[PDB]
Amino acid sequence: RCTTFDDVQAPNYTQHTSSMRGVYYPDEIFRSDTLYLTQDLFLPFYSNVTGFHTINHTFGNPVIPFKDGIYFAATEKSNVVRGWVFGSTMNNKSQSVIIINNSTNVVIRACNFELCDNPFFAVSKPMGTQTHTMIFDNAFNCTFEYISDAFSLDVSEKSGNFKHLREFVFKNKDGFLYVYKGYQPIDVVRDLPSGFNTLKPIFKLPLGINITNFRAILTAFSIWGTSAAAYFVGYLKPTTFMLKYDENGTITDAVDCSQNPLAELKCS
Amino acid sequence: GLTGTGVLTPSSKRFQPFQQFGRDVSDFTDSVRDPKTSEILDISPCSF
Amino acid sequence: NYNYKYRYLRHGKLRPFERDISNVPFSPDGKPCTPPALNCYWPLNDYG
Repeated sequence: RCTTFDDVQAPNYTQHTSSMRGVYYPDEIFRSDTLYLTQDLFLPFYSNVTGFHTINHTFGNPVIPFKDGIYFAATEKSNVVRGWVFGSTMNNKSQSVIIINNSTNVVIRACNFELCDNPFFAVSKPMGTQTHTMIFDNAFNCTFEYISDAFSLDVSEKSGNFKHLREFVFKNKDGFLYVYKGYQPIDVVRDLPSGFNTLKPIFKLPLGINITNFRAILTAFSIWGTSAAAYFVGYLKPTTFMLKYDENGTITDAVDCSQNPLAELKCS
Repeated sequence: GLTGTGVLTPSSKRFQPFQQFGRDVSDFTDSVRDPKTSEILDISPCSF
Repeated sequence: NYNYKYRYLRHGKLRPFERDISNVPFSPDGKPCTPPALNCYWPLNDYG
C-alpha cells in the first residue's frame, strides 16, 4: 500500500554553509607526516548545505535524486530516518535496493520491489512497534540479498540533545557500493556547527543498477511524526585535495585546491 | 600478495582495524599487520 | 534456442558493471507504448 499521508508541502529550499564536514578515509592504507594529494568527488568546503527542516508542520520525503556523489547528515535522536532504497524508477518496474533494519540487523535486498508511494515504519510514540513495515512485498526477477550483523540500534520518538549524529556517505564505484560512517555527538539549537570528522568504510555492496533516484525512509508514528529538527544534504564534485596526516595516523586537516586560490597555492 | 626483501621488527604505532599497509613516502606498505595477528614495521633496507 | 535473449535498445551508452532487466516499450523520446505500435518496440531479442 502506498500508505501516503496528507501533510507533505513544497519547501522554501533552505540552504546553509558546508564549512568542513564530509572527510573520509580515502584508502585502506596508513600514512603519516606529509601533505598527500589526490582527487575525488568531494563535498566542496564552505558551500551550500541543503537543510530540510521537517517539523510536525511538514513531512519531508520527495523524490530524491542521486546526481553524482552525495552526502547525508542527521543530528539524530535515536535514529529516526533509517532506510535507503536506491534505484531508477521507484516502482515495481525498478529493480531497486532496499537497505533497512529489523532494528538490530541490516537487511538489504536488490530485486523488483513493490516500491510504493509511501511504505514506511509504522512506529508508535511510547514503545515503537513498526506496525506496517511491509516493504518486502514483491520480489521477482531478483538480483541480490544481504544481511549484516545485529547491532544496537534504537528507533523511538525522543528529543533533547543532538547526541546521535548519522554522518553518512553513500559512494558508487562501478556498481560497488561504499558505505562510510562517523559518530560525532553535538548540541546546537539546530544551526549547523562547523567541524570535520573522518568517515569510515562500513560496507560495500557491489550491486550495479541504474542508480538514479530514490527517497528516504522514515518512521511514521502510528498523525505521523517528525520533531523540531532538520536533515542536511549535499552533493559531491570531482576536485583535488591535500591532506595533512599526523604522526598519530589520523585525518587532521583536509584542504581542497579548487575552493580558493589560497587553497590552490596551499596544495601547489 | 607481498613478497619482498629486508628486515622485520614490531611496530610502535596506532594501527586501525581495517588496515594493513603504511606506504611511508610512497607505495611501500611500511608495515604489516601479519595475517595471524601481529602488527610490525618494515625495513626493507637491510644494509647495503 | 528461442529461450534466451539479450537487449539491443537503450537511451545512450552503458556504464561499467550495471544490470537492468526492464523490457521498456522502447521509443526514442519516451512513449510508454503497446508495441509494436509504430516507433515502439522492445529491446529484447532471442538467440536462434
